Amino acid sequence: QCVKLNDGHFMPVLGFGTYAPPEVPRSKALEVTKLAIEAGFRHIDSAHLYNNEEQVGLAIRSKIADGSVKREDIFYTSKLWSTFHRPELVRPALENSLKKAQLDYVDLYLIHSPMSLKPGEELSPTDENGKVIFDIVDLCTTWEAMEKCKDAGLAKSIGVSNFNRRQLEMILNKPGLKYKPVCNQVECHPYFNRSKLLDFCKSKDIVLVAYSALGSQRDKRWVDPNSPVLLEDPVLCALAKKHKRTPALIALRYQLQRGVVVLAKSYNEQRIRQNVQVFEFQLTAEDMKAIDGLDRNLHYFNSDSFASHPNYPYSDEY
Ligand SMILES: NC(=O)c1ccc[n+]([C@@H]2O[C@H](COP(=O)([O-])OP(=O)(O)OC[C@H]3O[C@@H](n4cnc5c(N)ncnc54)[C@H](OP(=O)(O)O)[C@@H]3O)[C@@H](O)[C@H]2O)c1
Ligand SMILES: C[C@]12CC/C(=N/O)C=C1CC[C@@H]1[C@@H]2CC[C@@]2(C)[C@H]1CC[C@@]2(O)Cc1ccccn1
Ligand code: NA
Ligand code: NA
Ligand code: NA
Ligand code: NA
Ligand code: NA
Repeated sequence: QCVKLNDGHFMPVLGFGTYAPPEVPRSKALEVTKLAIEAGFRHIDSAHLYNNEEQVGLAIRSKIADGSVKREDIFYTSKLWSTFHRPELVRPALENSLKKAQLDYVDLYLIHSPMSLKPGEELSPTDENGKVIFDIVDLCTTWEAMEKCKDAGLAKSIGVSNFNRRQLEMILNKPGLKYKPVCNQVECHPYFNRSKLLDFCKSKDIVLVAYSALGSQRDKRWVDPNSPVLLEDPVLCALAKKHKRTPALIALRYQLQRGVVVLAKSYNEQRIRQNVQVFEFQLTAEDMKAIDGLDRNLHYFNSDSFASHPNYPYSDEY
């Protein structure tokens, strides 16, 4: 179950989310990425920022060498981190990810975020008060360096993440554009369903890829503990009982039926195997309408640090 991207490549519509907080041992990413592949995940979502490409790569190499899958059956995503937006930094950043993952190419390379940061050793470069230092980079120059990565065969497809409509339009209207972004990977779940941005992406043949589709890991440093807990939503819970599924499976199936490509992070063997059950059942039109009604424009991730960035994607909300 794949979608045709606007460059003619194919993306599986269910993806495995590999981010775990830093407190989780790096060994787990190797263990659960192999379990995800065993359960039937073929789209694997990673990034420089996640500090796991060595382990995710090794799980992929392992399941190819064990005869479970071939390289072409796996759809591997990496992401260019915000310290590597300056165009001369882009290709060495991809080559560094390919070296860590020990893959020859990624299926998909994203601009992780439009919010450029100062280059350096540090992935979060901070001043004396822990205030992050921003960089002013025309992301069209970043996009041209991504396009060269595709021409070099190092990335099959290129796309973006955390972009709003205005920032997508900046790439779509770039003079001499060669490659449209195949996708925009954004926060998307029933409390933030991104219906308008979804329609916009559909009209431009850009796939919306949902992250935090199960309501995020609710890490204290990023997510207000007072925020409503998606998987305890009474409507999701009532729909789970109706279908004899789980709230997680309702939330994933919602995304599939609205033409969204959905990620699902789990480090738990039972839940990893449960999540592939999304292909096994259907929501009614009335079920879809009830989930649509849960929308509240709630982004789980907040940063007053990034709120002030010129490229803050939520920047003109109020
Ligand atoms: N582009 C970006 O800026 C960005 C940002 C954030 C994330 N991402 C990507 O998107 C992925 C997923 O988003 P996320 O990390 O926020 O997590 P998520 O997919 O919203 O999942 C949140 C939590 O749901 C639990 N869960 C999973 N399956 C379940 C099931 N069947 N029943 C009950 N609970 C279940 C997991 O806990 P257990 O592990 O205990 O099962 C997980 O911690 C990330 O891993 C990452 O790859 C991208
Ligand atoms: C650390 C983090 C939260 C936990 C997690 N769970 O899977 C995964 C990640 C990795 C990506 C991070 C994210 C936090 C927010 C980051 C840093 C983002 C990238 C770019 C972004 O600035 C996007 C943004 C969004 C909302 C408000 C302000 N900024
Ligand atoms: Na991410
Ligand atoms: Na515009
Ligand atoms: Na929050
Ligand atoms: Na906002
Ligand atoms: Na404002």
